[PDB]
Amino acid sequence: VLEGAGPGRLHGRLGIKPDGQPGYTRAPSPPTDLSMPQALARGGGFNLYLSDHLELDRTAPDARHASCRQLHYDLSTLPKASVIIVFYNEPFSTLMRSVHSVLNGTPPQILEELILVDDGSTLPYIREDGNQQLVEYLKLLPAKVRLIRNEVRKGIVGARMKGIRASRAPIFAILDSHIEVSPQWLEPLLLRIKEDSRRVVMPQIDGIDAETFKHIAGGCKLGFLWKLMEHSYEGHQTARLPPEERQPSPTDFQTSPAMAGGLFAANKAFFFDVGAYDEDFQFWGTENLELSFRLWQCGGVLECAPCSRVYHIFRKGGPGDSITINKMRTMLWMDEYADLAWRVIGKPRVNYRPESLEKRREWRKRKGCKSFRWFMENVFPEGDVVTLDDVPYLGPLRNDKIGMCLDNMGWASPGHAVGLEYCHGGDTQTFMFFRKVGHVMPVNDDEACLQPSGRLDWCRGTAQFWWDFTSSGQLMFRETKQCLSAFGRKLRMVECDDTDPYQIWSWTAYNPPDTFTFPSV
Ligand SMILES: O=c1ccn([C@@H]2O[C@H](COP(=O)(O)OP(=O)(O)O)[C@@H](O)[C@H]2O)c(=O)[nH]1
Ligand SMILES: [Mn+2]
Repeated sequence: VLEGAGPGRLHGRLGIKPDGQPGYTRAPSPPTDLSMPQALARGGGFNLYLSDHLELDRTAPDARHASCRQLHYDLSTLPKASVIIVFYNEPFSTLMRSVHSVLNGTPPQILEELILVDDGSTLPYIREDGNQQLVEYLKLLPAKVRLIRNEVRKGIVGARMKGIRASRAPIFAILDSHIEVSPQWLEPLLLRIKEDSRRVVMPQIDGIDAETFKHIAGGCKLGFLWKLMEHSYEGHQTARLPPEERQPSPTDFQTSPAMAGGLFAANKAFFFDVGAYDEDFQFWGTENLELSFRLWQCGGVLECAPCSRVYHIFRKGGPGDSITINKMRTMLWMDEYADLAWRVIGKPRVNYRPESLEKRREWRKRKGCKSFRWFMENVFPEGDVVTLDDVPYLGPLRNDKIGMCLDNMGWASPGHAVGLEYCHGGDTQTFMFFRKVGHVMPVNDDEACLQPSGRLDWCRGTAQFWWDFTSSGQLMFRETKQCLSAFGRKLRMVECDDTDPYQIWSWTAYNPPDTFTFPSV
């Protein structure tokens, strides 16, 4: 039951005790002699001295465009929804604030429940063998709110699964454990899925500083890099969209090849029929790109909602064998393109659970999921590699005259010079070519682009990174029409003369198979 309800306290006044004083004892203002690096250290990314001093009913600004406030929903016609917050060792202030923001900002008749999932927390206030601070504080919240636990820590997929299974409503929404909503955040999501159950709709994300906690606005279309992480459409990538979509209205829903994180809503039935999540994914990793490829390919639709805004606390501080498994398993959905991605993350040989993954290959064909080439040709044709014929060359860039190859000289990360070293055949000495934008990059970072300076730097789809690889073997920078020379084991730009053997290179052609055979375990 809701006691004292009203605008901004849609579920009533939360956290009050029998005697009327609040059930949370807020903290004093952070000390004046307060070293920010130590505070983010002891807070796991946040300034917890401040969060503990801020109110759990903190009032946030409306990050929604003005046109979003001019819409009217009918809360009787909308399907109830289960919000699912999953947390591992989230502090009390941030966690309880996220919950307050949801209950205060979600009409109760469209919020079936609010499920808090303990993914094996090891803190006294969240542990069943300790303070019991969380358990006792929950008794001061609506009945909608129920806690459930994982015996041990199962990770992102494992805990969202425990949470989604427990839901009751037709629709479930997933929220982080360190967030604040803007008003009317859930109404747009319910309305969009009511009209088509196949749609997974995600809110657009604003920020909360992890040092000052100032609210900050934020950015819909998202692609992916061949290192297998989401990547917001670069400027030259929106320029390929149709004109009618290059600059979309701030109230319209627009699609997205990928989802950035795990803040989305979906119909529980459709979600379970479209594959749900790969429960052999380990801890935190590439689940976002494997749920995104699978959704689109198996008759789904992914779009963001500019009228559905949620604030998130991006951190400023703090396994490894897990992120490479999640990536190999994501390649199932990439078909022949998995060769390229496999090479970019370093030809990794791991135990990707080949048994369960073959039962995901069976499931994939039983549903008749569309190919990854379908994906690239119809969902992400703005990308730079829509077919593997767009990667004409992958291998060493060798200069026969001096008998040396290029070398990232250690790392592929942007911002450091390239060198000429004796050829040894390792990935450090392998480079790829993207022809749609003329990018000479190290195979291990498709965000790193060679420049006439001889230095790698961040890739931009522009003329300052465009290279032509001529048929004589030259690396001609398009804007100056000068060619690259290895003279004196130094890299300088010179006049183009196909008779100059110091500027003529050899680059391995890239003709991968039509099917990718996974690397043995
Ligand atoms: O084992 C885990 C890993 C993550 N999460 C939650 O999943 C969400 C996304 O993870 P997080 O934001 O911590 O990842 P990050 O971006 O910090 O690496 C957050 O609400 C986490 O608390 C969780 O409950 N258990
Ligand atoms: Mn987060």
